Amino acid sequence: TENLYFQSMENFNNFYILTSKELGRGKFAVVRQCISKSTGQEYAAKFLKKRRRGQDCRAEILHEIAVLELAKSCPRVINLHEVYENTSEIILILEYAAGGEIFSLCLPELAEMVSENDVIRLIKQILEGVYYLHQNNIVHLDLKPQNILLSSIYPLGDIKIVDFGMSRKIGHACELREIMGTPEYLAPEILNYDPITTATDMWNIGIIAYMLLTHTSPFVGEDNQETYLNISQVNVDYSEETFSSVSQLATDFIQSLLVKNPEKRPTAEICLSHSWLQQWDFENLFHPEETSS
Ligand SMILES: CN1CCN(c2ccc3[nH]c(-c4c(N)c5c(F)cccc5[nH]c4=O)nc3c2)CC1
Repeated sequence: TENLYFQSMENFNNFYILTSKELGRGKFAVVRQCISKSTGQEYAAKFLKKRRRGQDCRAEILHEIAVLELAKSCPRVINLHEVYENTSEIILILEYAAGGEIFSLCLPELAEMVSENDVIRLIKQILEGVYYLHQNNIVHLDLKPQNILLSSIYPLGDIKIVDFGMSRKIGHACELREIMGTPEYLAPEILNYDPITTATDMWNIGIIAYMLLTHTSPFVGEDNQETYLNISQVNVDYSEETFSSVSQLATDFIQSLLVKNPEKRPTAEICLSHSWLQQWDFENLFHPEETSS
């Protein structure tokens, strides 16, 4: 039956070799490192299954590629290089991010806390990306720490937002796919079936900052029941033990985002002006208001 649209699998295997480094696996998706045979350049090949739960999902995948294509120009978003297709898969040849997931910097078992300088930088960069997406009426809707990557870890590199499979336009219906995300990263409005808002992304940015500063998930519980209660009650550990080494300004940033009412959360643009993220690079010469004149 189906005619293929994208570049042939025979061309894929001619131009690239897969490496033994599997990068991620989900129910309908596998990501594996590959190398260009001609240049030696590394990429991440994302293999997306077209058939899902009975459904022909090529239209969905095409939409995901449209979104990636629009957002390509923003350096905080992962870059799409090529697309290939075979009987069962559409394969995205994406930018390789050698640092892996920002989640690795949030793990309880990591001993080194990332410096405040670094957390500030990383949050700024994530906000720049989200600002760009929101300016183009794209809500990501799955901004879990596993979907933000780093270009390197030694030294600490730059941010790349990935995985636009849940992304929608502003004010689209909160449907069966939304209410099925990762339970601990879902916003209150998602649980309560309110429509999609840019504010949902901002809540997720609150979580990322909390996780970078405390190495603890703010809402996960005993069970998913307690997770959902924690989300809907907005029950967050701000205790002095957890926050003794976290600045007030960072606390303020998180608290202004982790609020039940999506309309009270500031926009990406306003967040970029937050006092917390205003930092002078000590290597630059500051030019004060009182001039030599
Ligand atoms: C020592 N180091 C630790 C981190 N290590 C690592 C682990 C997992 C990683 N995943 C990706 C990756 C994607 N998962 C990915 C995507 F899911 C969508 C779009 C583009 C992507 N590009 C990627 O590069 N890089 C990783 C590096 C490399 C070795």
